[PDB]
Amino acid sequence: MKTRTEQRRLRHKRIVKKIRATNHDNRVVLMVIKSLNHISVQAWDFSQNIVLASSSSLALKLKNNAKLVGQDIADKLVKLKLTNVVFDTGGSKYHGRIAALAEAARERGLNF
Amino acid sequence: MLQPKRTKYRKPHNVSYEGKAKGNSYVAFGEYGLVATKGNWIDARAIESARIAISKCLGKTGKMWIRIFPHMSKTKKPLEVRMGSGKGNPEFWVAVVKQGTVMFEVANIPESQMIKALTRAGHKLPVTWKILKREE
Amino acid sequence: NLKAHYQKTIAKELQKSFAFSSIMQVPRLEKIVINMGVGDAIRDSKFLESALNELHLISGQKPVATKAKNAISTYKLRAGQLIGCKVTLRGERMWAFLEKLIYVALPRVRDFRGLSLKSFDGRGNYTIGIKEQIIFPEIVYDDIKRIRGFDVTLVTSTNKDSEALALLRALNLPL
Amino acid sequence: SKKGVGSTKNGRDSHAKRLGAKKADGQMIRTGQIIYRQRGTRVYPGVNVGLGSDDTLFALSDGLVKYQKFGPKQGKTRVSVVKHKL
Amino acid sequence: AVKRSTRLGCNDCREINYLTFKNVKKNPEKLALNKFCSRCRKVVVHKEVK
RNA sequence: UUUGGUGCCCAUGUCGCUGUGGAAACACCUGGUUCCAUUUCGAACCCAGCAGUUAAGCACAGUGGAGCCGAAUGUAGCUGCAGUGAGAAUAGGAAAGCACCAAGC
RNA sequence: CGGUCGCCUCCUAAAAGGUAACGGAGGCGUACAAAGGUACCUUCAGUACGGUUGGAAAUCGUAUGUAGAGUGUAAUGGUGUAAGGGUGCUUGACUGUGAGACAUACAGGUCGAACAGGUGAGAAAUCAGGUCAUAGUGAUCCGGUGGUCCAGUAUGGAAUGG
RNA sequence: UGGAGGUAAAGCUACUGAAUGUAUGAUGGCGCCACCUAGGCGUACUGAAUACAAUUAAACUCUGAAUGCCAUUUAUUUUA
Ligand SMILES: [Mg+2]
Ligand SMILES: [Mg+2]
Ligand SMILES: [Mg+2]
Ligand SMILES: [Mg+2]
Ligand SMILES: [Mg+2]
Ligand SMILES: [Zn+2]
Repeated sequence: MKTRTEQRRLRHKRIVKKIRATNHDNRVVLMVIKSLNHISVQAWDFSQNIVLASSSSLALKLKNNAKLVGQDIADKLVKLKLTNVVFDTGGSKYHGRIAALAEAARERGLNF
Repeated sequence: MLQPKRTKYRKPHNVSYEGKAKGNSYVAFGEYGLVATKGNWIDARAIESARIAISKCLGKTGKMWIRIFPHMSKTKKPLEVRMGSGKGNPEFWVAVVKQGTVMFEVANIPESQMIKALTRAGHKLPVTWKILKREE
Repeated sequence: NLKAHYQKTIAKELQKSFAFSSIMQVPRLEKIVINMGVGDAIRDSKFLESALNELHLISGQKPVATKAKNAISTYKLRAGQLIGCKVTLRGERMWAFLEKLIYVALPRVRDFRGLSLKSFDGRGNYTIGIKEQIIFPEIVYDDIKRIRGFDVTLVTSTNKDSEALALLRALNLPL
Repeated sequence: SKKGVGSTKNGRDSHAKRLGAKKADGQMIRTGQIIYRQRGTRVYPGVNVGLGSDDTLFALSDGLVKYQKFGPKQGKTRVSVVKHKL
Repeated sequence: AVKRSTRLGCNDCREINYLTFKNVKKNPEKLALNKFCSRCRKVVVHKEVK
């Protein structure tokens, strides 16, 4: 019935609804999007609905064990001195590639 | 006798007819219709008398459409009883008729015969009747 | 495997039969389900275990039993009391358990002459009913005190039923 | 003489809890005040407002209070609190 | 009325701390939870008391 | 500027019908041996690979079919016979719109 | 004589809130160790075509539909990716408190940010002080039961009280 | 000046009950023949479902005012 992508968008809507209702501090949310070919990340600063930084395989990288999209975004955010975020798995599951991204993000000066 | 087969709530609020005929303003099925110039309550018995008058004088050629219907019930406390201590049982059903509702209407029979049929009808109803014709 | 014959010939065959020029506009057979409807478990005749075991025997899929989603007082089945059983088998199992019917089972039926003239849904599905499970080879004579049949379906990835005709004809089914 | 009646069977009712709106627009409120009392969410909690398990709309920070329209046919009502120029 | 309530007491110090409700007619088992005990200052197993 | 992602908006955003395109991307797809998983199953979740695909999803052009929206006049109610003004009905609109980010431009 | 005597929901109740009558309809004197709390996944009933036992109606797959389904229960309100259905883990169905409000004659009732202790779920943010909300209950006195960094009619205890 | 609301009014293929007609006519009942069961024939009638036209409602609502209300702005007044 569903198209495996509208369904993922729906799970993401669920997650963003919980976040937008619960986030009492102004913590910047860290959205990760998982595609069959590779992966991308962007850090939506809510309460203004603009984007602060981003990363992807298309930073001259290969096809996503590519946790490198974690070290660079960690660097970009810590240059903005926020370092207190909340993670967002899109519609994915906190496992496999997403986990390898999140752990790399944590171990370079983030707090989430 | 016209009567709803079964109603939800047996004892409702009385509906004041002091208005200008929400709905049924104009004749809609026949060439001539009977209009009211003073709103009132006409029960099922009066609708029956009017219907049988129109049918008796109509002959076996034409058609009569009744527009109103005794949707609303009505109560009547039994006699020689003090007031209070409940609400009396429902007795008779009545169709609310606002001022200017085309309630009866006839078709397919000469002009003068229809006018006479309507006059023979409106003398059973309490409402001060009037004759209207279909527009075009 | 029957899948071998399909991926060897059928794609080209049905690609040329209908002017498509898209290698996978050809219909693809997607899943097969098996249901029996073990309703003789009013409360507990054998509590469905015989059905589960035999359906496990016929197919490599582990059987699963469905719970009633309704309440019926006409029988002793209301708001629970799982009845029946269900297999949804695919992969190599889908292609193989299919031919294992058509090449083993249907010649062993009481009378296998013809069907499928009117059994299509009209949206690309098909069904087969069997009146007794004793006919199939993956079973011994011993069974439940009653012998029941099967309900199997063929659902493909096309909605126009004539395409299902074409696919099942290309796969040599008894029409 | 007298007459026979009785058994009304409909002389009962309940206390009317005073559910409704307590802070209209424009009001300066402090955290903890209840804005709206209701049975079921006739008003949704927006931003800087919380919902107490009595489905009670109550504030969480200082600021002006605003009602708003949203929903599939612009028929649902949100309530929210805006911080001052801090 | 129906006296359906019951009382939980800690086992180490045997006070009668907690109060709750349990319907005997269905689950005859004696409740054994583990909750905060003010005397013991920690989460201790509480079991039912008459 | 076009493609993809996504938040805000809640149908003038839909539902559908006819065609056009897929370098980069988005999906399909190919396998399931690994982390992980099905009330059972690599359907799905999750991995690791891009031979083939514009079929389907996605986008783009046209579509006034249903659904949706709906002006003015006039009227009903109102509140001290003038201002207030709906509902229903109608002409008619309508094939969405607002931002930020990555690419080649 | 009869009926009623507290509490809960709708209408009457006149588009804030309130608002009487022997006015119109109906319910309660609870239920659940999961129907609580949390993470994760999933989202109608019905109808039509198609299928052995199998029938109007069990189940099976397919589409269609925009809620007529579900929501422990009365009615109302709210809720279709939810507050509904399934699963794993637990017991926050915590202790000590409480700024600020609601509605109130008094008594009482209701909501609750935030703080300390020590926990559960979870990668984490977060959530959790009983359930989707609204009833589900009864003062004081007297006496009993369990604990005690209280007193103990001169003193030490005890009885008796707190 | 902004806002909660669901009344008056209006409306009912926008649901719930009630409910008028014309067209299509199912469910059936009167007969009716075969056949002893699976069934056919036209139905003066009850009307499933739908279309078209037209209706009613304190406990009906896709819609919906004015007055009144709450708070706030500005002017003036009162120390209640
Ligand atoms: Mg729950
Ligand atoms: Mg509950
Ligand atoms: Mg409850
Ligand atoms: Mg002494
Ligand atoms: Mg009215
Ligand atoms: Zn203890």
